[PDB]
Amino acid sequence: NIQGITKPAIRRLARRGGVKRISGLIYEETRGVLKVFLENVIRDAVTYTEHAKRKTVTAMDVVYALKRQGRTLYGFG
Amino acid sequence: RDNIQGITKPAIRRLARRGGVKRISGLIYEETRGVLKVFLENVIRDAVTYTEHAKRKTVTAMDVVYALKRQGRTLYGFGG
Amino acid sequence: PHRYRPGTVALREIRRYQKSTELLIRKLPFQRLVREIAQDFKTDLRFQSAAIGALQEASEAYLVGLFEDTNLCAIHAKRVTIMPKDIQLARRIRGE
Amino acid sequence: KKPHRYRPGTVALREIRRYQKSTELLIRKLPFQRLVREIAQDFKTDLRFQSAAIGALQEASEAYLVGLFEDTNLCAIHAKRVTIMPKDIQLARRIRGER
Amino acid sequence: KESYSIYVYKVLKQVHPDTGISSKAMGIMNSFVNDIFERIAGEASRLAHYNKRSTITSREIQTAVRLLLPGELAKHAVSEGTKAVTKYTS
Amino acid sequence: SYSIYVYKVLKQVHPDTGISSKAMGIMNSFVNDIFERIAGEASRLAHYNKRSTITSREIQTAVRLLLPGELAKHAVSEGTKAVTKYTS
Amino acid sequence: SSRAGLQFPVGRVHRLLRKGNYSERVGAGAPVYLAAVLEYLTAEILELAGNAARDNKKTRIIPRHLQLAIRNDEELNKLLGRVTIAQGGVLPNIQAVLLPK
Amino acid sequence: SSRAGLQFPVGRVHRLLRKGNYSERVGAGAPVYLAAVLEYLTAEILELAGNAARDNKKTRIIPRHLQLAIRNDEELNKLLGRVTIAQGGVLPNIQAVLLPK
DNA sequence: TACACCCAAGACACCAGGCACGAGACAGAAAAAAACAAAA
DNA sequence: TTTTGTTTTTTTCTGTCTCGTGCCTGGTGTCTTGGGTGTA
Repeated sequence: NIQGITKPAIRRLARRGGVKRISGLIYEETRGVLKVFLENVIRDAVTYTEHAKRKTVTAMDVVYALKRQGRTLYGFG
Repeated sequence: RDNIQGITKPAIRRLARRGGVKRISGLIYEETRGVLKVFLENVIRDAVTYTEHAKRKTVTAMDVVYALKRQGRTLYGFGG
Repeated sequence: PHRYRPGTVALREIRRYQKSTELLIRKLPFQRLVREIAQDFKTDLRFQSAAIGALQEASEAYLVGLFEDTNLCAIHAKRVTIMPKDIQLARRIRGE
Repeated sequence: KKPHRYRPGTVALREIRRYQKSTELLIRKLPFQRLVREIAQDFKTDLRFQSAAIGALQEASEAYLVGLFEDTNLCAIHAKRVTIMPKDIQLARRIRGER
Repeated sequence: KESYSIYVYKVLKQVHPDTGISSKAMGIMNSFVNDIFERIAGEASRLAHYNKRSTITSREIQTAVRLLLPGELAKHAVSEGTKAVTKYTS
Repeated sequence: SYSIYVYKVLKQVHPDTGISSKAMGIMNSFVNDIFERIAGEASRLAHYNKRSTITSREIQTAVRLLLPGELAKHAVSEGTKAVTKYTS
Repeated sequence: SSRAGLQFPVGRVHRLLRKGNYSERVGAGAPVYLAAVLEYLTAEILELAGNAARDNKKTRIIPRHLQLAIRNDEELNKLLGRVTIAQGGVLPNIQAVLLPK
Repeated sequence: SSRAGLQFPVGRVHRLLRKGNYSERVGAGAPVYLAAVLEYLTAEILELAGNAARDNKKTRIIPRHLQLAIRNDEELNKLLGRVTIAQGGVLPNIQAVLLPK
């Protein structure tokens, strides 16, 4: 399901960051990085989901998994 | 006075050679000294804060370790 | 007919997406990818709407920061177009 | 006969290998101690320092400078250049989050 | 579920009598307050454990603020905390 | 300190290998840092679940969150074996 | 709260510090100091957000206003450097090399 | 320690967890688990350091051996990313573009 | 390390505006025309 | 010299803003005693 993030979506994400021109080998590559990001967050949240004896990944687990890596997120407490 | 010049050109050259730098320019030493002074000030501020919180006049190694840990530079071999 | 030059629409889109704070990634594909990734860690898992929204916001912010670092690395290399080498250098300097 | 003279690039790599194989302190002890004392004097006057604290400070500063030099060399090589420039240091410190 | 939405709204009305706040902004302010609270509490606990002290007083909070907040923000927070302590003691 | 324990562990894993004082201090600092990290993670996990008691499950979750992959798996297995041997 | 001249609660902060697993005992001035610091920070942030909203012709505070108020201030951005604001966006900053002419 | 078959102290770890102000109550399996994890990590690090020392014809573990053992291992480098080892140095890594062409 | 000292934790008894449920309305995005400097 | 981005000026409904208002929950006096500092 890594092909869901279309190339124009990555183009918009780069335009938000101030990127003028984008090559062709960026999007797919970025996609992989995105996966890595999820592979560095969701699993941790899953661990939290495995600590409260629950089966639903709540927003608090995601907030704790993001804070535990230095990426503090607001507006979801 | 003007102790920032203690980190002479050969010291910066050796520190660059340790990091894998082959060629060094001329304006590199000044920027390196400035960054080193900034880092030393940022660490020594927290070290002096930790020392004054303990009502002490001698900066021990534990204060430096705590100041480096609270910033993001965990150092080992200085807890004994 | 009118035809824009290769550079005006890019800056226009940059300004438009920097002025607005809307989500740039679609909800259904991102949710499907999140579920497929979470399935590899633990089977029979549920997800809330707030958790999916927080994950999407965090991923978008991380991608925006990575793209900013990539553009900075590309400009430092006397270039305008971004390259995967720029992203690799950014991820290596950041410690990822 | 002309005396021996190494071309630009040999002794540089030799020193790189020598300083990467050894782990000795590259910064002198007395100037670094004087600089640390002068910096600490600006925050609080009449401050004492132990040998272990100064050694830890020197080790941390050397490690941080080595990491910054590695990042600077990476940025310089990325820009199709060999000699390091202050722009590379600025880019490294901006990406790392210090500036 | 307890939250500091009432106090944030009161502070906003104090600094801006004719200005509202959305729900997402309220949640962001709540998360910011919680993060600052946790950081200062952890720093104070560390400072108390380093000195073999089992009590956290105003000095530990002042040291935590001076270590966390940078420069003018730390100075203003220390001044406000000292003023509040003096007003509460009197 | 953890000097005698680290020395015994080294003798178990390497009967003919010594250790200097600086290496011993580095090992002690690493042990203390891991202890502090795992204790903080366990305290956070206990506070998030409205629990006032830290058991082996909290330490296992802290190890799984901190240590990555095979290291975490092996540490969890060793901790479970030690717990089963101590409870028996 | 009323004795210290602060709108933030003192008893709630004291209870959170007592049950927060930080120390065996909590002083009487520590919750007051922490509440005062939190109130000062919240007041500064809310004043900046209200200024940004008045500059945007709006009587409400949105996450975009909070982001524009925090990222513009130097010390506030240094304090919240590793903080991600949801629905806040980024600063409209474009490099001079990408600009025409 | 004798009942769990571990070299690390269990009573000392329990006392440290009780006096560290982490929770109101501490179970009997948590200190054993923490001691076992610490012992496994120490054993892995010491084995890697001994291997690095044997690769250098050395009988005593020096900080350089610990640095070579931590940096060469991927998991150990990921766990100790922001960790600085004193008198350990760095890895002898030279870029390919700096070699004489 | 020692003598003193005084407001909080605990508990009893008494008391007041938040907060969500509606409503009339309030500044504004949009729909749309029309108009000036700069860019191609 | 002519086509196209950018800025100004009408309403009009439009998501939202403070008022009206009841329950109670957390917003205040008062006795006890005592352990964490104040000062030395």
